[PDB]
Amino acid sequence: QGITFSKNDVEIIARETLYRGFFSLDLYRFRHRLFNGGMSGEITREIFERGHAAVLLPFDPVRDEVVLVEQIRIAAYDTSESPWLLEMVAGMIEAGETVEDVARREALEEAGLEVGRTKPILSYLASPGGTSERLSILVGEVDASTAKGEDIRVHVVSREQAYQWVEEGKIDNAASVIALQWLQLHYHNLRNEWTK
Amino acid sequence: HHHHHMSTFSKNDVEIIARETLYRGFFSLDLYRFRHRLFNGGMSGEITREIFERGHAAVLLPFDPVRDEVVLVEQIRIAAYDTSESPWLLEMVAGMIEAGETVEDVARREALEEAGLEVGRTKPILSYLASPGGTSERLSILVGEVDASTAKEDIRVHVVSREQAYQWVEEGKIDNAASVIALQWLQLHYHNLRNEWTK
Repeated sequence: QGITFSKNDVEIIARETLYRGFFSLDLYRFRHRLFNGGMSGEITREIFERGHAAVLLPFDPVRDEVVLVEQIRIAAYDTSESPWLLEMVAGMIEAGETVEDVARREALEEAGLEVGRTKPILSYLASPGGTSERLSILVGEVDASTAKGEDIRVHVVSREQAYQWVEEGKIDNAASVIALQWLQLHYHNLRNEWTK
Repeated sequence: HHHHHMSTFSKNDVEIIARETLYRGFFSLDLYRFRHRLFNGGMSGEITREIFERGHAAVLLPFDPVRDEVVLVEQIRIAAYDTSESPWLLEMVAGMIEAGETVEDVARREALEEAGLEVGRTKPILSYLASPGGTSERLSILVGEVDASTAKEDIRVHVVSREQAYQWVEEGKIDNAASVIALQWLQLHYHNLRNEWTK
């Protein structure tokens, strides 16, 4: 048995833009139903609004390799030894675009990769206590030997080593962790489905 | 070309020029202004990024290894509203870390306050950056040994089999990063973890 309430059980009174620049910081003001019946008082939350993203895990099922992109993410600085991260191909979704369209485009522009078949992995909320951001991950069939290079470096690594880097903390951004854990759970069936 | 790993930079390669306050309230928004070294040599032009600063978090996956059960907590996360069927989410126990606190002390406190759980042994799962393009937030996940029989801000406690919780990840019913990461880890490690904590 899962969630109890739906959108009909929340009242969003107003949304105040506290800051607008490249992105926005909004104040949500809302009331919601309580598990023991009744309505909450008025609540406020400061939510970072940056739109939503498409993520592609480029996987070569023949070679059992993945393609990773390395670039600086300055927000990693305070809690990481280096702010250069190994990540999945990703891009923000603009109005009217699909996840698959963005995923395929960025794989070509960021890593020089033609993608064959795709499959959905998962769609997740990055940090629902402070941002609306949702990221939708696909796995994409690639020939990793064709991988080819904001300032990005393209890496080709075995699935085994990439997953080991998740275990060791060398890969530690949510999208990459989720994608590579999924691959560790599904690569046997995937390699069969895509080499059959 | 690409770098095949069968064939780098440090903080010294970053010039943080300024961190400019854009907003200070419950949380803070800062403008990072910086230059960084380029893979082909030299320094970038000036780059600016709007970064949401909300501190860092401890996350606990409460796992009953005798029963093969996990404890979830349900509560509203209004930020989920615009892209979700419901803003009420099934999540891991979690809380923000204050200065001088350990990850594990926050995890234990929240488990006890949030779901009435005493925690026994613990193991780190992993520590991840939620969304490094827009926030500094790091969350450190532990798995904690619990008696799922003792499980009892408006929060509801669910106790489900591990297999059910993982199936809900597959289905999209659990779809917040902390819980997806923790439950995929558990699906990869449960056989050895159960053997270790029932030895």
